[PDB]
Amino acid sequence: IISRRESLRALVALSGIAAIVTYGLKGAKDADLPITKGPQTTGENGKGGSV
Amino acid sequence: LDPQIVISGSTAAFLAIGRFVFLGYQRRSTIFATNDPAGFNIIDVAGWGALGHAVGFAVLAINSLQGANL
Amino acid sequence: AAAAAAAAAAAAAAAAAAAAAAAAAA
Amino acid sequence: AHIVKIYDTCIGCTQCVRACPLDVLEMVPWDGCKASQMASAPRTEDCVGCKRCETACPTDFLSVRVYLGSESTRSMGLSY
Amino acid sequence: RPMWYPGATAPAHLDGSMLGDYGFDPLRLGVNKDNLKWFREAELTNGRWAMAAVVGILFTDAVGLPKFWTAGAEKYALDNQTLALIEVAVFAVLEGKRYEIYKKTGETGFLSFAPFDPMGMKSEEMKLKELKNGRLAMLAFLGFCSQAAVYGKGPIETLQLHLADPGHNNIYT
Amino acid sequence: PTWLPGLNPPAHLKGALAGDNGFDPLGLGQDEGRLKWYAEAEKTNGRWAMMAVAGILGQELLGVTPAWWEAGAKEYDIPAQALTPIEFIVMGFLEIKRYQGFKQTGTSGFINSAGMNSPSMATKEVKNGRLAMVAFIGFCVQALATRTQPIEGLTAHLADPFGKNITYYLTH
Amino acid sequence: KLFPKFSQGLAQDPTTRRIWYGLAMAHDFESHDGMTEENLYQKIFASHFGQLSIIFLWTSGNLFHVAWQGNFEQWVTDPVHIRPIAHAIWDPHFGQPAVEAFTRGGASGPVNISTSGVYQWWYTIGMRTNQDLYVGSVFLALVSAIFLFAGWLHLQPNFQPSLSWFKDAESRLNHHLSGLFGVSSLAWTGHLVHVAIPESRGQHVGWDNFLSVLPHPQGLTPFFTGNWAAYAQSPDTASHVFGTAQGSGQAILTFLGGFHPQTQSLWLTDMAHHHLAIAVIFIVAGHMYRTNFGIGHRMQAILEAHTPPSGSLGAGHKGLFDTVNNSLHFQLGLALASVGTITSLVAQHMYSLPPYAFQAIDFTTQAALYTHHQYIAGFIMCGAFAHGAIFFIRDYDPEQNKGNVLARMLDHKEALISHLSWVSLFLGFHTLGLYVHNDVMQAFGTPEKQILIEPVFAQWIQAAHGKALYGFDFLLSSKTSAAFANGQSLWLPGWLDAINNNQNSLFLTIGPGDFLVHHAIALGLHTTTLILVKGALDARGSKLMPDKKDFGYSFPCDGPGRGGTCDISAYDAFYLAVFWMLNTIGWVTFYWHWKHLTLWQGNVAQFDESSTYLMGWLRDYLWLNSSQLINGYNPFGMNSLSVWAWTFLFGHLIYATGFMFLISWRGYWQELIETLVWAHEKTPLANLVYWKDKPVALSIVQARLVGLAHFSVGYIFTYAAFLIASTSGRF
Amino acid sequence: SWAPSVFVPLTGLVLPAIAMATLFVYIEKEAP
Ligand code: CLA
Ligand code: CLA
Ligand code: CLA
Ligand code: CLA
Ligand SMILES: CC1=C(/C=C/C(C)=C/C=C/C(C)=C/C=C/C=C(C)/C=C/C=C(C)/C=C/C2=C(C)CCCC2(C)C)C(C)(C)CCC1
Ligand SMILES: CC1=C(/C=C/C(C)=C/C=C/C(C)=C/C=C/C=C(C)/C=C/C=C(C)/C=C/C2=C(C)CCCC2(C)C)C(C)(C)CCC1
Ligand code: SF4
Ligand code: SF4
Ligand code: SF4
Repeated sequence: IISRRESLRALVALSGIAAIVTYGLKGAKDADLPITKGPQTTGENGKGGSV
Repeated sequence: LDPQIVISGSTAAFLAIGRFVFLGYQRRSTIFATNDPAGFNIIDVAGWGALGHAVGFAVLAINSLQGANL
Repeated sequence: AAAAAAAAAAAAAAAAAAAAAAAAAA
Repeated sequence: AHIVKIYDTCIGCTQCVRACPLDVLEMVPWDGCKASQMASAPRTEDCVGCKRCETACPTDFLSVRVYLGSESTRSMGLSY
Repeated sequence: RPMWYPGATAPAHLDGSMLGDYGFDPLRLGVNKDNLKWFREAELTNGRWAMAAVVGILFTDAVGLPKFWTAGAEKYALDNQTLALIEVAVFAVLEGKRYEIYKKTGETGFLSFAPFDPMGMKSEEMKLKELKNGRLAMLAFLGFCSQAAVYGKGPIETLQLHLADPGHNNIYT
Repeated sequence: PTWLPGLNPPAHLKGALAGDNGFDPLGLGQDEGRLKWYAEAEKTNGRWAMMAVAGILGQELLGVTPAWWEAGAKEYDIPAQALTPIEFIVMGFLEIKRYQGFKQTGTSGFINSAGMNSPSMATKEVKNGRLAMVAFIGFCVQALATRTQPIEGLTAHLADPFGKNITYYLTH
Repeated sequence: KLFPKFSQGLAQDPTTRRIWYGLAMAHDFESHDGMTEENLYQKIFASHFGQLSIIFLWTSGNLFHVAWQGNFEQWVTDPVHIRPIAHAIWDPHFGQPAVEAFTRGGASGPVNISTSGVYQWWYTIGMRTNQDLYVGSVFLALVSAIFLFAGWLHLQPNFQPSLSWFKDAESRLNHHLSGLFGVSSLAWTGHLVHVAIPESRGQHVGWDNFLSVLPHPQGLTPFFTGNWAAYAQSPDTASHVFGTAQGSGQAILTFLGGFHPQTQSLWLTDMAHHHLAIAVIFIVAGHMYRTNFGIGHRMQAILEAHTPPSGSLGAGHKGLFDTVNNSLHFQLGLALASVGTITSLVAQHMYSLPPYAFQAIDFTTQAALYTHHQYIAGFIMCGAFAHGAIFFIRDYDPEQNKGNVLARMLDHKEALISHLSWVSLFLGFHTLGLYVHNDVMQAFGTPEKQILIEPVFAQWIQAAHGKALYGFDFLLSSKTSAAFANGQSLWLPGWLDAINNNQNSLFLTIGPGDFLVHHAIALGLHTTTLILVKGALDARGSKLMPDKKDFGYSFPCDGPGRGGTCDISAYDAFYLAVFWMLNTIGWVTFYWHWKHLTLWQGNVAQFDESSTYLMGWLRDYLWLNSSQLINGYNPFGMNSLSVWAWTFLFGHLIYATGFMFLISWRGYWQELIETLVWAHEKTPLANLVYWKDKPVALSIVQARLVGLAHFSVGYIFTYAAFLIASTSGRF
Repeated sequence: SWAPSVFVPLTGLVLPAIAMATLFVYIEKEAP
C-alpha cells in the first residue's frame, strides 16, 4: 500500500482520522470512559460549609 | 439659569477673550487664513468655542441641582 | 443547516474576495 | 567564533598567551611598552571564550578582552 | 483561460500536465509530482464508481427498490458477512491486477484494451466530457447522503419538493 | 473652485479626475497613488446611493403599504435570511467585473450603449453624487430617531416651516 | 541550519541550543539579521495585531464555553446559591467517582466552577440569556479575524507604514486620548445608559428594540435644555431588586456613592456618570497636542523648557524627547510602569469597591480576581525596570543626554542604590525583629510583652474618610466639619453608610497585625526596587566591570577573573528581583486572603490575635486552611477539590524542579551529557540512531530562565490551588 | 453534542502530533 515517505505520511494521518472520528461515538467503551455514560445519582450540591 | 441666554452669552464671552485679550499670548497644508487681522480662523474659533460652550453648560448644570451650596 | 450553509455560502464570497486580496496586494 | 580584541593598555608581559589553553594568542612586536611586544589573536576561530586570558592580565581594566559571540563546534568545546 | 474564478492565476505546478488545469488548488496540494500521479487517479477513481453509483440510484429510487441506506441492512440470503468474504476477496483480485498498472506502465483510465475499448474511443473533447460528468457525480453522492439525512423522503421527490416551494423549501434547515 | 475665497490647499488642486471641487482640510487628497482610489470610492459610494435615494422617495408617491424599518424583512418570495446567498453571488459577480483593472470606469460589466460625457456632465454626476450621499444620511438620521415615516418630514416642514424642525420634536 | 531564520549566527550553530535560542530571541527584533528601523517598527506593529487577535479570540472563547457548557441562564435567576460554570470536562482518564464528584452546579456532566467571575461582569452589563452570549462570541470571533487580517495587510508592501508614521507621537497621543479613551468610554456609557441601566430594571433592550425604548422617560430634552439633574430624579431605591422592576426607579445618571443594598456592588447609575465624566475629560485632554492644525502643544517644547533654576535638576528635561521618541525600550518601560500600577489599582479597587452585581458574595471569585491582577501587576512592574535596564544599554546616548534629569540619575546612581539599601535593610531588621520578638513572647506564654504598634497613620486616614470605629472625629467622622457638610446631598450618605458597615471590604478595620504586614510589603517593595534600579543603573558598568555595555543586556558573566563575576549582568540583576517580586506579591496576597477569610467566616478576632506573630501565619492560615485542600483525594475517596489537590502537589513539583536549574549549574551537566554521548555512540544497535543537533547542556543564561520559570509556574500553581480550594472548600 | 469527545483527541493527541512533527522537520532543514 505505502512504500515512500509521503505515502506513509498519508496513512498515519488517515489512520489517526479513522480512530478519532470513531472514538467520540463508537469506541467510547462502557467500562473505559465513565464520562460517556448516563447521569448517575447525585453530586450537584453547594461547595460546602458556607457561601 | 435661562436656557438660551446663558449658553449664548458664555460662548460670546469666550469668543471675545481670545479675540481681544489673549491675542498675542496664544501666538507663542495651508488652512491658516488670517482674514481677521491677527489670525482668527475656524481652528482658533473652535478652540475658544469648545471652551465657550463647555463652561456655559457647566453654568446651566450647576444652576439646576436644586440650587447652589457654594 | 440554515445558518451553517448560509455562513458557508457567505464564506464562498468571502474567499472570492480573499482571492482578490491575495493578488492585488503583491 | 568569539570576538577577542585587545587594546593599547597591553604591556606585553605575555601572561595571557601562557594562560590561553587553546593557542588563541601570540606575541607581536610593538613599540608602546618596555618589553617591545603586544599580543594578537590570529586564532579566534579556535577560541572557546573561557577567559583564562583576562584572568591573567595585570593591567587595570583588562587589556585582553573576550566577547562571547556565535558558537561553532570548536567554540562549544566538543569532542563530539 | 477562465480557470475557476476571474483574475486569479493558476499556481506554477498546474502547467496542463494533467488535462484541464482549472486553477483549483488553494491548499497547494499539487506540488509533489509523486503525489500528483496519485491525485490524478484520486480524481478519477472517486468518480469512476460514483458516476455509475449515482445513475444507478437515480434510475432505481422510486421504481421497485428501497432506500440505499436500508438496502444494505435488508434481509438477503446467506448473511452478508459471508458475502463480505466474497465481496472483498473477489475485488481484491481486481486491485491485484491493477497493482502493476499504477506504477510501472499505463496510467489508469485511458488504457483502452480490446474488451474495454471495443468501439475505439478518441482524443480531446471526449476526454473533457468524461471529465465533467465525473465532477458533479462526486458532488451528487455527498448530496444524496445529506439529502437523506435532512429530508427522510426520496431524493427523486425532493426535486418536486423544491419545485413546490423554491423559497422556503431549500437546503436551509 | 473655492469652498470659500480664502485658500486652495492641495497639490491636487490642478490635477483632477473631472470631479474636482477644491476642498481637503484634513489631508486625504495628497498621496498621488491613492487618488485613483479615493475618487473611485467617492464615485461608488455615490452610485450605490443614487439607486438608494430613487428607492426611498419613490415609495412616497407610490405604495404606503410597505413600511421603512420593516422593509428589510417582510414576507418575500424567499425568506429574508434565505435570499441572502443570492445576494452574496449576484451582487459580487458584477462587482468583480466592475473591479477589473479599475481603469477609470472601464466598461467591462457596466458597458454604456452611446454615452461617455467627457465635459462637465462628469462633474454634474459628481455633484449629484456628492449630494445623493448627503441625501441617504439625511434619510437615515432624521428618520432614524424613529419619529418620521418613510418620508413625511418634508411634508411636515412645508406645513410648519418655523414649527416642526430639529429642535421642536423632543418626544418619542 | 534553517530554523533561526532571524539569526544566522544561530543557524551556524551545530548544537542543541540552536533550538532554544531560536525560540527565545525570536521576538528580540532589534538584534535580528538585516533588521532596519523601518523594518523594526513594522514587525512590532503587526505583532500588536497578533496580540489583539489572540485576546479577542480568547474572550470569544470565554463567551462560547459559558454559552454552551455553562449555566448562565440558570445563574441569572439565583445568583447566590447556584455556583458558576466555566467549561465542561471531557477527560477520558477519569474514573466513575471522578465523574460524579465533579458534577455540580446542577449540571449534567462534569464541570469546572468558574472562579474568574466573568458571570458577574456579564450579568451586570446586560447579559441575561445564552443567546446573548453566543452573539457576543461570534462578534469577537469576527473582530479577532479582522485583526488577524489587519496584521497581514499592514505588512504588505502597498500598506507598509512609513518610518515617520510611527514617530508621530503627537497624532497618536491625540487620537488615543480622545478616541481610544474618550469616545470609547463615551460609547460605553452608551452601552450602560441604553442597555445596562434598563436591563437591571427588568426591561429587555436588545438589538431589536433599542431604537424604540427611550432610556429616560423625557429623553434628550434635559441635555438640550440644561437641567441635567432631571437624569437623576428617581434612582434605584434602597429596596431595589437587581434584574427586576420591583422598586425600580427611572434615573440614568445618579451620583450616590456607596453600594447597592442587594448586590453590595456599585450602583449602575454612577458607573454611567463615571465613564461619561472621564470621557469628557479624555476628549478635552485629547485636544492638547499640536499635530497638524497650528494649535496645540509641541512635546519638543514642554520637556526642554521645564528646567529649574539654580541647577536643581541639571539641564532639566532638555533633550529627552529624542530619547523617548527614538527609543522603544524607554516607551515600553514607561508603559509597563503605568499599566503595572493601574493593574494593582484595578486589584486594590475591586475588593473594596466591587463593581459587578453579587460580587463580594461569591468569595472565590473575589479571591481569584484580586490575586490574578496582583501577580499580573507584579510581573508587569518588574518588566518596566527590565526594559528600563535595556534602555541604558541599547538606546542610551550620553552625548544626546548631556546634563538632563536622565543623566543625573546615572550621575548620583550610588546615592539611589545606597539609600534604597538603607530603607530595605532598616525595614527588614525592624519588621522581622518585631515578628521574632512577638513569636518568642507567644512561645514563652506571655502575649502581653508583644510589640503591637497601632497603625495610627492609616486609622487617621480611615477616620478622615468616615470610619467612626476609632473616634478621631476628624473630617468625615466629624459631623460638624466642612467636608462632611459640603456633601450631604452630593455624594456622602451612600459612602458613609458603606464604610461603617462592618461586613464589606471597604476600608477594613486594622490593628497591629496590619502595622507589621504593610511594613513587610514596604520591605518587599523597597527591596524589589533595590534589585531592579541597581539593574538599571549598573547596566552600563560598575567598578567590577566598567564595560558592561559592550557585552549587552543578557550575558552570562565576565569570567572567574577579578574575584569572580557570577550574575553580573543586568539580566542577571533583573532575575534576582523576580524572586523578591514573587515574595512581595506573596506577602500582599497572604495578607489579603487571610484577612478576608477571617472576615467572611466571621472570626475577625482570629486574625488580629494571630497576625501579630509569624506562627499565626503558619498554624492558623497555612496549616488550618489547607485541611480540605489536601483531603481532595485520600484512600477513603475524593471530592470536587481533588483537581486543586493534585495541582497543589503539582505546584510543589515544578517549584522544586526550579531549584535543580538554580542550585546545580552548567558544567556539572555538560560533563554528564558527555558520558551520555559516549554511551550512545558505543551502544550496539543504537548507533543506527544519531542526532542532528549536538546535545549540549543548557547555557548559563538559559538555566536562569528555565529555573525561574519552574520557580514561578510552581509558585503560581501552588498558591492558586490553595487560594481556590481554601476559599471554595468552606464556601 | 458529540463535540467534546472529538475535538479533545484532535487537540491533545492528533493536532499536537502534527505540530510535534511539522515543527520538528522544520528545525533540521539544511538551509540552501
Ligand atoms: C482615534 C483613533 C484611533 C484609535 C481608536 C486607535 C486605537 C488603537 N490603536 Mg492606534 N493610532 C492612531 C489612531 C487610533 N488608534 C493613529 C492616528 C496612529 C498614528 C500616529 C496610531 C498608531 C498606533 C500604533 C503604532 C499602535 C496603535 C495601537 C492601537 C490599539 C491600542 C491597543 C489596545 O487595544 O489597547 C487599548 C487599551 C485599553 C482599552 C485599556 C486602557 C483603558 C483604561 C484607561 C484602562 C482601565 C479601564 C479598562 C478599560 C476597564 C476594563 C473593563 C473590562 C473591559 C475588562 C487600538 C486598537 C497599537 C496596536 O495594538 O496596534 C493595532 C499599536 O501598536 N495605534
Ligand atoms: C508589553 C509587554 C512586553 C513586550 C513587548 C516585551 C518585549 C520584549 N522583551 Mg520583555 N518583559 C516583559 C514584557 C514585555 N516584553 C515583562 C512583563 C517582563 C518581566 C517578566 C519582561 C522581561 C524581559 C527580560 C528580562 C528580557 C525581555 C526581552 C524582551 C525582548 C525579546 C522578546 C523575548 O525574549 O521573547 C521571547 C520570550 C519567550 C520565549 C518566553 C520565555 C518563557 C516565558 C517565561 C513563559 C513561560 C510560561 C510557561 C511556559 C507557562 C506554562 C506552564 C504550564 C505548566 C502550563 C522584547 C523586546 C529580552 C531582551 O530584550 O533582551 C535584551 C530580555 O532579556 N523582557
Ligand atoms: C528567607 C530568605 C531571604 C532573606 C532573609 C533575605 C534577606 C535579604 N535579602 Mg534576599 N534573596 C532571597 C532570599 C532572602 N533574602 C532569594 C531567594 C533571592 C534570590 C536569589 C534574594 C535576592 C536578593 C537580592 C538580589 C537582594 C537581596 C537583599 C536582601 C537584604 C534585604 C535587606 C533586609 O531586609 O535586611 C534585613 C536582613 C535580615 C533581617 C537578616 C538578618 C538576620 C539577623 C538580624 C542577623 C543576626 C542574627 C544572628 C545574630 C546571626 C546568627 C549567626 C551566628 C551568630 C550564629 C536581606 C539580607 C538586597 C540587599 O542586599 O539589600 C541590602 C538585594 O539587593 N536579596
Ligand atoms: C523608612 C522606613 C519606613 C518605611 C518605608 C515605612 C513604611 C510605612 N509605614 Mg512606617 N514607621 C517607621 C518606618 C518606616 N515605615 C518607623 C521607624 C516607625 C515608628 C515606629 C513607623 C511607624 C508607623 C506607623 C505608626 C504607621 C506607619 C505606616 C506605614 C505605611 C504607610 C506610610 C506612612 O504612614 O508613613 C509613615 C512614615 C514614616 C513613619 C516615616 C519614617 C521615615 C524615617 C526617616 C524613618 C526613621 C525614623 C527614625 C525615628 C528617625 C531616625 C533618623 C535617621 C534617619 C538618622 C508604610 C508601609 C502606617 C501603617 O500601618 O500603614 C498601614 C502607620 O499607621 N509607620
Ligand atoms: C461673521 C463675522 C462676525 C462674527 C463672528 C462670530 C459671531 C463667530 C462665532 C463663532 C462661534 C459662535 C463659534 C462657536 C463654536 C463652538 C464650538 C466649536 C462648540 C463646540 C462644542 C463642544 C465641544 C461641546 C461639547 C459638549 C456637548 C456636546 C454638550 C454638553 C457639554 C459638552 C462639553 C460635553 C463679526 C460680525 C464679528 C465680524 C465679521 C465676521
Ligand atoms: C528604570 C528606568 C525606567 C523605569 C522607571 C519606572 C519603572 C518607574 C516607575 C515609577 C512609578 C511606579 C512611579 C509611581 C508614582 C506614583 C506617584 C507619584 C503617586 C502619587 C500619588 C498622588 C499624587 C496621590 C494624590 C492623592 C492622594 C494623596 C490620595 C487621594 C487622591 C489624591 C489625588 C488627592 C525607565 C523605563 C523610565 C527608563 C529609565 C530608567
Ligand atoms: S594583556 Fe596582560 S597579558 Fe595579555 S599581553 Fe597585555 S599584558 Fe601581557
Ligand atoms: S578566550 Fe579562552 S581561549 Fe581564547 S584566549 Fe582567552 S582564554 Fe584562551
Ligand atoms: S560560569 Fe558560572 S562561574 Fe564561571 S564565571 Fe560564569 S558564572 Fe562565574
